[PDB]
Amino acid sequence: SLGFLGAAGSTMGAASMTLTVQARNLLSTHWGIKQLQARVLAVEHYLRDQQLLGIWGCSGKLICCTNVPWNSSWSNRNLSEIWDNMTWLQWDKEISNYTQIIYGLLEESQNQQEKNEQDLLALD
Amino acid sequence: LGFLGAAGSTMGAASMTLTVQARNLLTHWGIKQLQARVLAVEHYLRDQQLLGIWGCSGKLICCTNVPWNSSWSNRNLSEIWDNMTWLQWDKEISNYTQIIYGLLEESQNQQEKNEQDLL
Amino acid sequence: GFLGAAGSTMGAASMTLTVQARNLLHWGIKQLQARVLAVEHYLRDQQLLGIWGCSGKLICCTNVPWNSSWSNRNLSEIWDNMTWLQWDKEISNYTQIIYGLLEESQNQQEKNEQDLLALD
Amino acid sequence: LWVTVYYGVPVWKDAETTLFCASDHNVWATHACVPTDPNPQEIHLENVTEEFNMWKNNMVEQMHEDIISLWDQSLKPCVKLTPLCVTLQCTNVTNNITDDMRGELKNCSFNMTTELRDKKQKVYSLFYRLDVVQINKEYRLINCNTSAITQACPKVSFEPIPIHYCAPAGFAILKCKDKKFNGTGPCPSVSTVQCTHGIKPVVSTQLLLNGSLAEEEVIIRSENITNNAKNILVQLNTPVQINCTRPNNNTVKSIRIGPGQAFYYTGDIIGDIRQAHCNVSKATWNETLGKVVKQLRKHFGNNTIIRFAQSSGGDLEVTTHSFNCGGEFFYCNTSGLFNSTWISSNDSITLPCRIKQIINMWQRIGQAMYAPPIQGVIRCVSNITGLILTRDSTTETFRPGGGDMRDNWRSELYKYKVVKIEPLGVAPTRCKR
Amino acid sequence: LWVTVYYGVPVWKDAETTLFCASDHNVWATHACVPTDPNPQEIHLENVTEEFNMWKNNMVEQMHEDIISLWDQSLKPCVKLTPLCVTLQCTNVTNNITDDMRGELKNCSFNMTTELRDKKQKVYSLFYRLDVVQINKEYRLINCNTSAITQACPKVSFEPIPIHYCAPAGFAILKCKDKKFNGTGPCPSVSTVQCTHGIKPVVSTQLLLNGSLAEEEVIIRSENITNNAKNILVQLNTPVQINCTRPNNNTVKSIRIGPGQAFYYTGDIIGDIRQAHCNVSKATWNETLGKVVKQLRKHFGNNTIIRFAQSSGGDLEVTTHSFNCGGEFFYCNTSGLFNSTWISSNDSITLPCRIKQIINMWQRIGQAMYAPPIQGVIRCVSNITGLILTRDGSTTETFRPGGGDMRDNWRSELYKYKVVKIEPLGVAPTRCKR
Amino acid sequence: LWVTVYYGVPVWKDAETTLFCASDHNVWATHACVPTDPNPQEIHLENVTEEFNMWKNNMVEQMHEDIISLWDQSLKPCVKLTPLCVTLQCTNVTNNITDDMRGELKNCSFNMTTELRDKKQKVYSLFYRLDVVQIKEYRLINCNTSAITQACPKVSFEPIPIHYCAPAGFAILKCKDKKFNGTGPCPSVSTVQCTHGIKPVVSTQLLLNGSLAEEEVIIRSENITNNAKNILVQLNTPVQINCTRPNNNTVKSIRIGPGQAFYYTGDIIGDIRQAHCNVSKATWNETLGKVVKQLRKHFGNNTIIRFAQSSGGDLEVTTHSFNCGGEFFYCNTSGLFNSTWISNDSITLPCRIKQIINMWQRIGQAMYAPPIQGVIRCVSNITGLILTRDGSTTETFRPGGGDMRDNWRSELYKYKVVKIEPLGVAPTRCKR
Ligand SMILES: *[C@@H]1O[C@H](CO)[C@@H](O[C@@H]2O[C@H](CO)[C@@H](O)[C@H](O)[C@H]2NC(C)=O)[C@H](O)[C@H]1NC(C)=O
Ligand SMILES: *[C@@H]1O[C@H](CO)[C@@H](O[C@@H]2O[C@H](CO)[C@@H](O)[C@H](O)[C@H]2NC(C)=O)[C@H](O)[C@H]1NC(C)=O
Ligand SMILES: *[C@@H]1O[C@H](CO)[C@@H](O[C@@H]2O[C@H](CO)[C@@H](O)[C@H](O)[C@H]2NC(C)=O)[C@H](O)[C@H]1NC(C)=O
Ligand SMILES: *[C@@H]1O[C@H](CO)[C@@H](O[C@@H]2O[C@H](CO)[C@@H](O)[C@H](O)[C@H]2NC(C)=O)[C@H](O)[C@H]1NC(C)=O
Ligand SMILES: *[C@@H]1O[C@H](CO)[C@@H](O[C@@H]2O[C@H](CO)[C@@H](O)[C@H](O)[C@H]2NC(C)=O)[C@H](O)[C@H]1NC(C)=O
Ligand SMILES: *[C@@H]1O[C@H](CO)[C@@H](O[C@@H]2O[C@H](CO)[C@@H](O)[C@H](O)[C@H]2NC(C)=O)[C@H](O)[C@H]1NC(C)=O
Ligand SMILES: *[C@@H]1O[C@H](CO)[C@@H](O[C@@H]2O[C@H](CO)[C@@H](O)[C@H](O)[C@H]2NC(C)=O)[C@H](O)[C@H]1NC(C)=O
Ligand SMILES: *[C@@H]1O[C@H](CO)[C@@H](O[C@@H]2O[C@H](CO)[C@@H](O)[C@H](O)[C@H]2NC(C)=O)[C@H](O)[C@H]1NC(C)=O
Ligand SMILES: *[C@@H]1O[C@H](CO)[C@@H](O[C@@H]2O[C@H](CO)[C@@H](O)[C@H](O)[C@H]2NC(C)=O)[C@H](O)[C@H]1NC(C)=O
Ligand SMILES: *[C@@H]1O[C@H](CO)[C@@H](O)[C@H](O)[C@H]1NC(C)=O
Ligand SMILES: *[C@@H]1O[C@H](CO)[C@@H](O)[C@H](O)[C@H]1NC(C)=O
Ligand SMILES: *[C@@H]1O[C@H](CO)[C@@H](O)[C@H](O)[C@H]1NC(C)=O
Ligand SMILES: *[C@@H]1O[C@H](CO)[C@@H](O)[C@H](O)[C@H]1NC(C)=O
Ligand SMILES: *[C@@H]1O[C@H](CO)[C@@H](O)[C@H](O)[C@H]1NC(C)=O
Ligand SMILES: *[C@@H]1O[C@H](CO)[C@@H](O)[C@H](O)[C@H]1NC(C)=O
Ligand SMILES: *[C@@H]1O[C@H](CO)[C@@H](O)[C@H](O)[C@H]1NC(C)=O
Ligand SMILES: *[C@@H]1O[C@H](CO)[C@@H](O)[C@H](O)[C@H]1NC(C)=O
Ligand SMILES: *[C@@H]1O[C@H](CO)[C@@H](O)[C@H](O)[C@H]1NC(C)=O
Repeated sequence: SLGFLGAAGSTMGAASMTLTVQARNLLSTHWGIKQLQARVLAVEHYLRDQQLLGIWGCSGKLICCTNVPWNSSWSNRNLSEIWDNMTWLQWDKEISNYTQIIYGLLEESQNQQEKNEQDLLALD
Repeated sequence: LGFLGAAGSTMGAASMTLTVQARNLLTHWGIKQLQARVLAVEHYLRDQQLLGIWGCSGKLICCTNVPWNSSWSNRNLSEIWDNMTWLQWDKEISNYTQIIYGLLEESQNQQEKNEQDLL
Repeated sequence: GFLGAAGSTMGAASMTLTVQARNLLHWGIKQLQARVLAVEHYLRDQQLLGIWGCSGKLICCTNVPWNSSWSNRNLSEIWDNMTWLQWDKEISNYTQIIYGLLEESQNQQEKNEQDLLALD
Repeated sequence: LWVTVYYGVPVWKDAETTLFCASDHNVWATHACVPTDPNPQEIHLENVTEEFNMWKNNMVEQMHEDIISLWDQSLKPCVKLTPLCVTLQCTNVTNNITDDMRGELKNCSFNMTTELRDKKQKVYSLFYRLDVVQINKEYRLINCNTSAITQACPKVSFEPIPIHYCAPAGFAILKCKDKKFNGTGPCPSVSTVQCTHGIKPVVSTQLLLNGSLAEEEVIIRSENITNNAKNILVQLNTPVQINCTRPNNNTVKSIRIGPGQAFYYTGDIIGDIRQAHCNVSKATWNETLGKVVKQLRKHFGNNTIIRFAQSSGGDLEVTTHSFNCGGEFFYCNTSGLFNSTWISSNDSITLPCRIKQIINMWQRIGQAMYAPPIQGVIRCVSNITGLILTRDSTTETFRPGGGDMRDNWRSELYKYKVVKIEPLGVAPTRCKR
Repeated sequence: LWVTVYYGVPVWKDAETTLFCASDHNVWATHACVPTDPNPQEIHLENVTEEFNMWKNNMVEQMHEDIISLWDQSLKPCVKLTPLCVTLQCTNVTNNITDDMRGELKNCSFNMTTELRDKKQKVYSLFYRLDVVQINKEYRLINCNTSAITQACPKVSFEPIPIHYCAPAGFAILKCKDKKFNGTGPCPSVSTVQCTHGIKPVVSTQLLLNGSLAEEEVIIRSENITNNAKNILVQLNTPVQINCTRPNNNTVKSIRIGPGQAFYYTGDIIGDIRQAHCNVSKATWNETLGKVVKQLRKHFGNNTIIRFAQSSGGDLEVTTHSFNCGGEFFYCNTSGLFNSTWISSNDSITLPCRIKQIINMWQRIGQAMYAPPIQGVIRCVSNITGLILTRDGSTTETFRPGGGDMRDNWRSELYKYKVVKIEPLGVAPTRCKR
Repeated sequence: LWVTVYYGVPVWKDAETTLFCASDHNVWATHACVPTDPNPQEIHLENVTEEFNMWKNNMVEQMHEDIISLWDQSLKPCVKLTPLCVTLQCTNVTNNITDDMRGELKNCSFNMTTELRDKKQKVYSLFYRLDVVQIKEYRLINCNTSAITQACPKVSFEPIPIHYCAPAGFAILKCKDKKFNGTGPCPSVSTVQCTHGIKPVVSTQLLLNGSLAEEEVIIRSENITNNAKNILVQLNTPVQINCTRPNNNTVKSIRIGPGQAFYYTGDIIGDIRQAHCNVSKATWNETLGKVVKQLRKHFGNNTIIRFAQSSGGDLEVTTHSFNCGGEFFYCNTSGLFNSTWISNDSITLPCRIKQIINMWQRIGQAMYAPPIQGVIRCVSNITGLILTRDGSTTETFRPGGGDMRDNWRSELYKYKVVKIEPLGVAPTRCKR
């Protein structure tokens, strides 16, 4: 088995098997007051990630599929290359400037999905 | 558009703007900033915990089995979603929202019991 | 009385789980330490349950089998004549083991679901 | 029909919380307010009317406390002046007085300790008579029987720095821009902003200097205009320029009293000893005051006789216009501004000013500050942006003066209130689990 | 079977965390604590016997440490007596003496500072002997070679205010409600609260005042009852009424020391000069001991013979009854309370008592506080709710008053509490699968 | 393809965060830092090359600030010596002239109050020339600046390894590259939560009691071609240094106030001796040759490398200094930089004692270091050097004046702080 960041250097595909170790380690004399602030910051970072998963409807999951298609304008690469040659450190760099576009799309998609469910449920 | 862009608009219009509204949540004088940060967290978690209790966590909207009571208020849906804003609505329901919250907890408890009988 | 169930009569107590959870969450520094501690523990546990694929769910079943090394008990009194306390006293150090298995199982389950949807 | 849950609902409630300080060294220390401002813009809320009881906005109390906290923290590390409470030998400065400051300054001699305990030094210095009290030529400083005394650090300028205040997460600031609105009721034009505009920590009495100007017209604000005991707040739309100077060219001298601890004091005046004073344009003041009266007629009848007069009493800090000019404190007598009845141009109005060096700011006791002297001469140009006045039969008498600094803060903080975001709520619909 | 999980399960583990105060001008910053819950709840814990150990209870340690810290915060921000540490030129006060007061009150002159540092004030005041030591005529304050003395801040109250404590959420306070629980062990009748009953920070020794009473009978609690190095804690069922006084009509005087500061000096006495003393009911005290002795016999295992003797340590803080009456400090001679043996009107014993003005809380080093004098006549009353007694190293054992650790006053009131953390997660075998 | 979000993604962003203190009676209040894990996990990472720039490492700044704060906290509750700023009558101590006593140790007497405001005592004490100036009338140098405080006699000054830990959500990266110069990319990396302990050893000119280079001497600099930068040289071998103050000091103590006392040297037992440090000459000369061999790898092996002393500055700049046992020693380095390198062996360095301490290159503070009773013996390791390059065909190097941040920067060259970002996105075959 691997330690917490032992996934580094693995391919993006291989790294999908280390999602549990990465996620389970989140959140893991007045001059010491910074220690209180540090614990608080760890909490804030954690909660921000949880809210994002919430707004996209991906809460409680390590992986989540969508109803939003991928745009080649963000990145045009072979699927095989993405999962087998690229690692996550390299990959993130290729799509850094599209992060907010993607997030906006994911949230709006979820917003519409929930409304559609409510109407269907109301009908039957 | 924007944070509170729908404030003053109808409940219907505002029902689709829940996103941006939610997105805006979360040297001894310095204790103030620490405290402010902590409090923001406390308020956030109280809401998440309650939604958790009711089985509504993770979503902007949630459906229940609790019926609406005309004894609380009696306004038509044609008036509630179209001619009413959330600010005014919130005022109208301030007398009984807490009753509703208790009822929602009871309904979720029955559902979990029912799930347990099958499980 | 959020702890009205004493750990006794655990069977019946399984329906009070909701209730117990209801109160979750120089004096100035002490209050800060006290409140942040409540937050840390709350999140610690919610995080752990969430990684096992359950969230807001008081009781959930999974795809991990039960081992005889964990329990060779009668299995006939656990709700009616076994306290959650006494059982826990007799946890026999499998807490971490079980938790790891729960994560492994879920990891594979999520992957399987993703692959099925990919097949679509 | 079923009660369903909606989260992220755009509603709010009044709430008590503090505000992040962002500034963009000094007494309002930079390291105390590191945050700057990206300058995000606010959002207008269409169809929202908000009741702002501005008189009750507690953030004014917070400002009061924060400014004093910054004030005191910055003075804490400075050299203390305890050794100065000795018997002084004082006579008058009489040789170079221009027929005004008649015994205004004293020429004092005293036995001061020096850096080594075994050595003493004789010190000669000038004092304003306002800071020196006769013991029975035996004198003591006025604070020696009531408070501690600290020398302000020469590196702190005390020039007011505009601080915006920002809401914490989960909170927002409602800003109402409705024109010609007094600010206590259901103000119909509100936008939501995370931060207020910046307000300078100007300290003053009588007049309100360097604040926000009224849009369109002079406006009079009050909590209860009927009660003459409530202070009357007047906001001008057009500022009145005031030029305040100290004509005396001062020598600054220093000694070392303690272990590496210097003291700064007034030496001889180089030129003529002339009295400090402030000027305003004569017509501008008269036009401005008439405009105020026009507004009084909105609260008082058309034939009410409006009489302006100088304050009837109180100490110097109450009856004169007390302010910080270059670090020294001026006490200007506004009797030339308030001495008229309003029932139906290359010149000026000059007010005489007194100067004090021992400062007791915030009307507190047990603590005092010593303002080290300014080398050379002093010149300040300020904007009169408002007036704080009290009221005392077919006539009404108006006499200038206000209370503590909360009056100043309160007016600048107008148009804003702080509320908590309340995102959770329920409403009926057709969807049933 | 399969493994399933649960959240919100009613189980717990011992844990140590901090306590949060709740309180309802004073010296405990009571106004800095949250208001108390006017309507708290507790639950009987059904079918649980748990264990408590009052000698291992961190709650005791914390309340003790917190009062030390709090005391300093309350006392720190006021004027010192540094300029007052001068040679005193002393004679005895012999003007209005009962002859029990000989040498107790002294009259001394000295040269102290004023608002103007170049001027000095020749003043005089009165002293109580206990705080003054001869230099050789020439005297100094006892603490002049030991510690700085702070003048107690003048608008304070030292009358104990009960402070309630709350667990942080996720934790709970377990209370022992089992009558006649003697510590260190099983308690079959317990209840759980989020916030407990307040405890007054009473500081005294060899007599415990205004605490709790035993529900039915006197109980003795001791970490080791046969350890000759240990004390015993006595919880009485019957409070003993005690009446203490400073039978002198005092005046006070205030003279400036510096720039807005003054010292409160002793002034003089109106009427004559008299000794402080304390009264108790005689039979009540005798019956109280008979009950204590009965409990000790239970521990001995027979109707054995014991003696009650005098404390002998060379320290007022060890042998006298240390008591704060209003704002003044009593060091009473308790010898008339423990002068008997036990073998198988109510005119009081009027214990004579000495008054000290400069004190040293918790017997720590480098600190001291001066208690300003109080004008008028002082009278106070209290309920003796318990005792701290100890034992010596034959067939007859001797018991004596004792215990110099104020922490044990805290321990006694806290004898019934324990803190645990709640453990809401667990697993079980089941017939259910995903 | 479809957008897929992953949580638990192993990716990094460089970060500037606060540091957490962990440890295992002294000036650093180490008892206040939570105990460490004796066996932290170290995770070796494969196929990662990471840029570590020690000159941009903000952990150095945090150590600087925390160490200063601890230093001040240590002294804040200690007794003030303000009453000593009196005039003194002083003559030289000439009782035992061994020719070490070149006017350095003086016998001073003064009038000081004590216990009661009504009384004075005459105090006879010894002072070092470095801290005393003429007004037979003399004053203490510290009376120039703010009041002098006596250090507390029971608080030790021996450096204790301190572990710096990242907060949760963050980690500390370390590289294992040998011959790593602290500025380039380093391909062999691992992750730890906490650093190894680093002792807060304080010294100038010479870097004492740190880690060693692996195999070969490493020369680290921000700009190697500049003559306005310090050069930090890490040795791959220690050299032992034996320091002594061979005078048996009798320490006297007097009350000065309300439970307050002053500690000072009274009598001297034995003849007057000069303090000094001994380093092996042969060991040192080989060590220097190694350094020279490395300098030539940056500057060419067709030049000449000369060593000389620094020039200009105060005692704290021109001499070597260190604390040992609470005493502050200043040592001459002439024997260390008197050579030219062209393509019972021992060096004795004279040393002196200072009483008034002003460290951190600050002013407006002053501390008095009371003396050690008897004789102090001290042993230290040289683990590195601070070099200064000068501005035709040959060049000279001199010892640097020093900056305390360099000591920490050197030990921390191996570490970097990184933020872990568990969320990320990639395209997939899966849709819902
Ligand atoms: C780092 O790079 C090495 C290549 O040098 C990778 O090693 C290969 O891993 C595959 C399995 O994924 C094996 O089948 C090959 O035989 C390995 N190659 C060699 C030369 O042994 C390695 O997986 C990469 N990443 C990590 C995290 O180790
Ligand atoms: C504020 O209120 C006005 C009406 O008082 C809104 O203007 C109407 O908006 C609706 C929704 O688009 C239109 O159907 C109407 O035709 C508009 N005017 C009318 C009354 O015919 C305005 O949009 C509101 N602004 C918000 C969002 O607060
Ligand atoms: C300093 O000048 C003042 C002002 O002239 C002197 O006080 C006045 O003395 C005259 C008599 O010569 C009185 O009629 C005035 O009423 C006094 N004025 C006030 C305000 O009391 C003062 O005596 C001079 N002092 C010294 C030391 O020269
Ligand atoms: C400030 O403006 C408000 C209106 O926004 C005035 O309030 C009204 O005052 C009248 C009396 O003249 C009352 O009968 C109304 O009921 C008040 N209405 C509201 C909404 O408060 C207020 O008096 C003005 N203040 C001053 C000092 O003039
Ligand atoms: C400011 O100047 C006015 C004069 O314009 C002073 O008014 C005095 O008022 C008293 C009554 O209280 C009269 O007896 C005096 O005759 C008035 N003085 C003059 C010169 O006419 C007022 O006292 C001055 N105030 C301050 C603070 O200096
Ligand atoms: C106050 O008077 C002094 C002289 O006593 C002025 O000092 C002059 O400063 C200028 C430079 O600014 C020099 O060139 C002069 O030689 C100085 N002496 C004289 C006599 O001018 C000082 O500038 C004056 N201050 C003010 C504000 O006028
Ligand atoms: C002042 O009081 C002291 C006691 O506080 C007197 O000294 C003692 O007096 C008693 C008799 O009352 C003797 O038995 C002791 O032996 C005395 N003590 C010592 C050390 O000798 C003292 O005599 C009184 N002085 C005056 C002038 O009244
Ligand atoms: C005390 O020591 C000082 C310093 O060594 C002596 O001062 C030196 O005296 C010689 C003459 O004997 C001069 O040539 C040096 O230049 C002086 N050096 C300094 C730094 O001043 C002093 O003479 C000695 N005094 C006694 C009485 O021995
Ligand atoms: C430390 O090593 C690094 C890595 O080699 C040096 O950085 C560069 O290295 C490349 C070759 O790997 C050279 O072409 C560059 O000129 C180097 N400089 C820079 C700024 O990138 C780095 O210069 C070395 N530093 C020292 C102190 O020798
Ligand atoms: C982001 O923009 C910069 C130019 O500012 C460009 O160099 C970089 O490659 C872009 N990154 C991505 C992922 O598009
Ligand atoms: C315990 O196990 C035995 C079989 O070994 C069974 O007969 C008995 O009924 C079980 N106990 C209970 C309570 O069912
Ligand atoms: C002050 O003295 C100067 C000469 O030193 C003289 O020119 C000037 O007129 C004097 N002014 C007054 C007001 O006496
Ligand atoms: C200073 O003190 C001396 C006495 O030593 C006194 O004669 C003189 O008048 C004093 N001088 C001053 C200016 O106070
Ligand atoms: C134990 O549980 C039973 C329920 O079966 C209850 O009747 C009984 O009172 C409990 N015992 C207590 C109160 O300790
Ligand atoms: C108390 O003082 C009065 C005089 O005021 C005197 O008559 C009386 O005898 C004194 N009492 C004693 C005990 O000396
Ligand atoms: C006060 O000072 C004088 C000298 O001025 C001295 O004679 C007297 O004894 C002092 N007073 C006391 C009580 O020591
Ligand atoms: C040095 O000190 C010793 C100690 O007794 C003494 O015998 C000797 O004479 C001294 N010599 C000098 C240098 O004066
Ligand atoms: C102490 O003070 C007296 C004052 O007469 C002076 O003569 C003596 O030299 C001083 N002594 C010292 C050691 O400073």
